Amino acid sequence: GNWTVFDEVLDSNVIKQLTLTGCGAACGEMLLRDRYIFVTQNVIGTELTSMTSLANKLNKFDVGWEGNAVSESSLYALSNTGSWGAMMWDSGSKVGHWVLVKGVDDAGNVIIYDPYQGSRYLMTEQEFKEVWNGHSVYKP
Amino acid sequence: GIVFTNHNIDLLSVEFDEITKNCNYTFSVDGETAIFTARISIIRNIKGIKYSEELDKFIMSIMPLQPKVSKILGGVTWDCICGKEVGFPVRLIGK
Repeated sequence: GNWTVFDEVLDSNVIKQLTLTGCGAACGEMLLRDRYIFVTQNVIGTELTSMTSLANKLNKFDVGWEGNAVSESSLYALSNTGSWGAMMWDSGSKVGHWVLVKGVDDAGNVIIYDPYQGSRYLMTEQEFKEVWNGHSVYKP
Repeated sequence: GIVFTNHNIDLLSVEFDEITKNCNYTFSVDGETAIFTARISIIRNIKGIKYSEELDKFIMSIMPLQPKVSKILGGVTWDCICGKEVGFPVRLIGK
């Protein structure tokens, strides 16, 4: 979790993961919540780590979810669809970490809801693109 | 952290089908050849690659060795689709 963020605040509206692998399911719960679908991370499955398995599970409670490796250059097109999930994978880490990309602010920063501690923070677009490994869960 | 055994994994070829949007990737895994499939997905200007389930599993297993590995595979793929000459093999993972 060594990537650079600013304006971080604990935010009890962010769903906190219950286990190390739980960040995918926590993101999945928030992604569905934004679309008026209410399913707890335990029912989604706190073992789900790959984009394939996460999109597949969201499509058991909704329809139209994609789990794809996406180009850095599609950042703004992803956020135009609403919230989406991004797999963060920083240098030296042996695991990925799913975060919810809520949108981009007027200065172009990326707004992140992070289930690690249940916080909201911002990242520059450039720093976000470097840490995000391209793996993404989104609903065009 | 502990020691993750290192590997030489190269991308040997990218075969893209304009009709179906299917993509065949051939990797060398320390000399052993393997073919994986994906599908190219451009939706609402989002440039995506839908790995097969097995390709996603394979990529996830080597992300600990090279977290940029999908950026590499994706960069090569989009250049191939746009008709640029790409020199293969392209390193995915090296020791």
